[PDB]
Amino acid sequence: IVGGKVCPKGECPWQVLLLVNGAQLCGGTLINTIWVVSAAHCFDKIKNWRNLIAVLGEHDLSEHDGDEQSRRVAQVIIPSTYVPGTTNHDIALLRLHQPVVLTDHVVPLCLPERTFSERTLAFVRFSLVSGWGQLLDRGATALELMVLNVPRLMTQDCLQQSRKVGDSPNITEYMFCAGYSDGSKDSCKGDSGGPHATHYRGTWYLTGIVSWGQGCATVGHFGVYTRVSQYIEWLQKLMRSEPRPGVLLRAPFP
Amino acid sequence: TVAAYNLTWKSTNFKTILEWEPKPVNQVYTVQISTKSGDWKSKCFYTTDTECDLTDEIVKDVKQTYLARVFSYPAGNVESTGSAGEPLYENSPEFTPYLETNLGDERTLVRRNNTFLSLRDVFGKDLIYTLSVQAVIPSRTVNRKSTDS
Amino acid sequence: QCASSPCQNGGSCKDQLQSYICFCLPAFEGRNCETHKDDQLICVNENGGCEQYCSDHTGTKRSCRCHEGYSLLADGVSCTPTVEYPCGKIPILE
Ligand SMILES: N=C(N)c1ccc2nc(-c3cc([C@@H](CC(=O)O)C(=O)O)cc(-c4cc(CNC(N)=O)ccc4O)c3O)[nH]c2c1
Repeated sequence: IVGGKVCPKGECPWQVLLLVNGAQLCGGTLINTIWVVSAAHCFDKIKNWRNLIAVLGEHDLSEHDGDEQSRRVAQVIIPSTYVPGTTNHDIALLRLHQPVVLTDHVVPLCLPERTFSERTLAFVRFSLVSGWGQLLDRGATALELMVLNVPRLMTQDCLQQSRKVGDSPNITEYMFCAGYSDGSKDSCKGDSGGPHATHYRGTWYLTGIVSWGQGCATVGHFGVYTRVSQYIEWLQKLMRSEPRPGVLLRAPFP
Repeated sequence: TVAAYNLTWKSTNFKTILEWEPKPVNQVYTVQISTKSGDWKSKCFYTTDTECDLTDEIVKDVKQTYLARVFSYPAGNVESTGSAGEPLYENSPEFTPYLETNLGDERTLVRRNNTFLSLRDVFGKDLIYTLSVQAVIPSRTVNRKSTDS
Repeated sequence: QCASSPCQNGGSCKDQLQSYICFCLPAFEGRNCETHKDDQLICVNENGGCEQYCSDHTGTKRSCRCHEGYSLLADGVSCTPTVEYPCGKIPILE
């Protein structure tokens, strides 16, 4: 998070941290005791599918206090439409091995109803993104959890304000842009998978997933997030189906 | 659907209306207004009119700078969205009521605890007059003088 | 302009340079105080006034709903949690 602040311990209770063999992988969001939503591109190079863990209650990655809870990721389900290496359909639903205990430091983020998301949350201007990823484009990842309030943009305006290229993907209808284009604030690598949470009348909902961008805080660019509204159905469905016998699972999307 | 164009702000004593083009052929419009960092509030839901009264909103904080946009939907499928699954729209110019509304003791459309305020209760010492009379707000860049009587 | 009593629903007109200004009553807006604020109780309009979910219905008022872990209240718009750690609530700020 470039330009953020330190998220007070316990204020980002839905923040998950994923690790592969002890090493920081991505961020993720907790939607209920055994389900986490992250970003499909984070598992493009996981050939140790069991050495993947998720941590909740985490805040400071240097000290261990009485709050962290860790679980192995039993399964990782990605849309059948996601192509490894690309940024479209960048969503992953992770089934933990055992549930977590909700405590004052571990609470899930509400997965909003699609209509409510498209029609009401989408016009809430600022939402929060968080993580322990780089603090400058190729700077150091953080140790304490960082949170940043970014404004959302409708794609016409994103396209209208971005400096035409790099070998970018397009901003499809499965993504959205949020951020600043004056290179001051943005999410960065190491933040991928974490949440874009919107506050509406007292509750917080998951509206996006940190996905991609041109560098981090590059001038003339904004950060791109997976638009979660387009996957609710899909998620809910998967969360009510039988476990099926795979670690990586590619579920039919839509 | 075609996007609206020539979005203009017509405003006098804070009565603020936005107008645009075109006159819609089998499509409707909805308008949204915000402050730079405020959430967007929708108005004139699915109308065929090419104007929208945004007074109620802008007189909440006449010193904010508002931005508005107009969405266009085919009628019937007022859930029409384009390739990036969002409805077609176009933005207006910014408008800072306190500095761009036109002037004409007068009441303004600005209200405080249910009543209306007056040209002076809104512009205090930024309002001077001329003699026939003209009202002038020298602390302006545009529309600094009113008309005459 | 005003001679032609253009301001409806009790508005007052003010003539201008050909134009007029209509001062409406708290419940109406529009150039001619014609729109009624009280009739746009739809979900696209400030979430229907619901705290969480809204459903619009044909010929009948819209119904507000709540997320799993919350229950709708007497007012018909607000939700309260029926659990310990309802989703999206921050316990240390509760
Ligand atoms: N500006 C923003 N808002 C962002 C936000 C998140 C983000 N994540 C990234 C990531 C970029 C990469 C680059 C390398 C770079 O340093 O820029 C790549 O594509 O190889 C890799 C990312 C990956 C990639 C993988 C495995 N996937 C893969 N294709 O190799 C796992 C975890 C990551 O953080 C990433 O999140 N970039 C950004 C930019």
